[PDB]
Amino acid sequence: IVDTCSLASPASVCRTKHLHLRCSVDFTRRTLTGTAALTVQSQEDNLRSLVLDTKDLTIEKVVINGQEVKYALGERQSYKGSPMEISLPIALSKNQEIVIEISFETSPKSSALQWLTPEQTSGKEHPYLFSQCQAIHCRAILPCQDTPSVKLTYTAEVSVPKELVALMSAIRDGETPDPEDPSRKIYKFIQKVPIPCYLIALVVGALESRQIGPRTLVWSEKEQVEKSAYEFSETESMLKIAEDLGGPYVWGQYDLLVLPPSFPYGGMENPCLTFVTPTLLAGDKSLSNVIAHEISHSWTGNLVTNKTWDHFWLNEGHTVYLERHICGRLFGEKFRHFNALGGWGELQNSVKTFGETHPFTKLVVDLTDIDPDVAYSSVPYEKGFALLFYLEQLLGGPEIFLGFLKAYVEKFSYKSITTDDWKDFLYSYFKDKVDVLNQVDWNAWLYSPGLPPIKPNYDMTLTNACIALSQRWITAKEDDLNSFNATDLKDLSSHQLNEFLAQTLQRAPLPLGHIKRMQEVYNFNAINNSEIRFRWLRLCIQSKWEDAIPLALKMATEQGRMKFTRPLFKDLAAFDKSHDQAVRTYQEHKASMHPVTAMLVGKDLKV
Ligand SMILES: N[C@@H](CCC(=O)Nc1ccc(OCc2ccccc2)cc1)C(=O)O
Ligand SMILES: [Yb+3]
Ligand SMILES: [Yb+3]
Ligand SMILES: [Yb+3]
Ligand SMILES: [Zn+2]
Repeated sequence: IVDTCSLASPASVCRTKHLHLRCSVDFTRRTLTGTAALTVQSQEDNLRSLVLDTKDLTIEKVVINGQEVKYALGERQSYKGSPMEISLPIALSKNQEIVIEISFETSPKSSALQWLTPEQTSGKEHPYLFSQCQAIHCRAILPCQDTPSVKLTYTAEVSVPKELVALMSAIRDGETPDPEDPSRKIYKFIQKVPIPCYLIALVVGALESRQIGPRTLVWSEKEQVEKSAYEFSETESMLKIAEDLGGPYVWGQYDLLVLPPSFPYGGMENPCLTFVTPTLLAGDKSLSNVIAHEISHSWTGNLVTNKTWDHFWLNEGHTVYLERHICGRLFGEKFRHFNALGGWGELQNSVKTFGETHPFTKLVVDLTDIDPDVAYSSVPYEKGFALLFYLEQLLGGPEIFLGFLKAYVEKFSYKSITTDDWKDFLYSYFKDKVDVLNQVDWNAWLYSPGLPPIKPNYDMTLTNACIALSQRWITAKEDDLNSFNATDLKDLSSHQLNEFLAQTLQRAPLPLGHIKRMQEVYNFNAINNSEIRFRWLRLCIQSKWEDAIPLALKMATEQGRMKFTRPLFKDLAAFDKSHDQAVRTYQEHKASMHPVTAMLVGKDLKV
């Protein structure tokens, strides 16, 4: 299969084996400037020119073997960017490799980067920069074959103001004063494991660290360090469980970076340095499943990688599966089943939101002429997980299926694969059960829109009390309201509180008086746990409670995790009382927002 999201030469023509990156970070001008030395290997005889991906890059020169060579930038093709064709001085034959060094400058409007002014940080004294390349934004930092079908090693030296710290998705390789003059410091990095280019990450800011494990430091601004070190304490014990499930952890260090509130996702599995949203800082470790998730990518995703974005579910379905086994080992099989069932509920929501015949509710998708950031949703996570959970139960239980998963990881490590590679390895591993495998509706699961053709079995132990309470609220009449009491919540974990709200939200609106009484007896306004507050405020807004309007606007703008921010703005726009303020608030904020988030909310709000 070809990668329809890249304009570069396909891996069937040439392959980038290594990147050498030397660049400087300029906050005054909001540019990354430097050279990108690509070691490229030909896959055919008589290769004379190749094409790379770029987006809003300024190219100063292309050097090969000490000399400057010819290159042409084609017309930009919307979200894909502009193809950069490079002429080779000598015609390459199979397995022969050249090193092409490209002098480049990034635009301040790079979709891969957010540049924060000092007022936008916790410290107020220093600026901050962070990248987010997945799915196809690496090209907006430097020219490359921007496709997961290619894996390269890389080494980096980056020059930053000496008061600031730089970190990458690599092993830290020391720091020295920048010899070439300024009171700038230069930081070195090495990534010895080949990775898809979407896993290249950079952060520069006033960073402090704290060690919480033998191979884990936590990084953030000073004011979040102590809280982060506490929140993510369990990290090493999750890594050990993950190593037991997936095989050896090959990356060396597992550091964590806690970004500014505008970081668009819950986390990003950048090798050697996972990124996480500060919205995880609940103060009780209750949102640590996100860490377990990013840890599991150290095998499914980063070692075995989707060959194109059409097969994204391979990355996410398997990682959610491992994530939930980690948490199940830590807190019990009953908790694993509770999280599993909650995930099915999230799938129901996604399918209803898109519509059951919508192409984005298929497991394997076709992103031809679709911006990946627009297609993104929980469908590949939860439909992918549901398929693996169904197969787990079909093939004889978690022990058996986990054996498959480890052999799967071993088999395809360091490779990029398609859904078909996965499936006929499944059939090969389970040759003794092919008759069982032939029972599953593969066409429906892989290719049909909507909910899966069959629902797995879920233990109900921890879910039952959530169902009882949500139903009482959903069906309550006037004479029931006075019976509700804070004692209803007595034996419910925060996880169950969240699930209670999720179930209730599925049936919103509730009558306004009900939602008022709910705050009266449960005081959800006071809970800072982001998942819970998110769903509570959605329920308040969809139920037409005007008092919740400032609370919702505040959460939507004070952080920028798209999971929270997009639906809050969307609920507020749909509420006639808050619509105008919602649009005005977005217009006033969008200049200071992450570029992808700004774009998506603007589409959402239709402005
Ligand atoms: N990878 C991170 C979250 C960030 C992430 O996955 N972003 C991302 C962004 C755009 C993407 O586009 C590809 C795609 C492929 C299939 C369906 C929908 C979207 C895919 C992934 C995590 O799972 O913790
Ligand atoms: Yb210039
Ligand atoms: Yb310049
Ligand atoms: Yb009644
Ligand atoms: Zn993931």
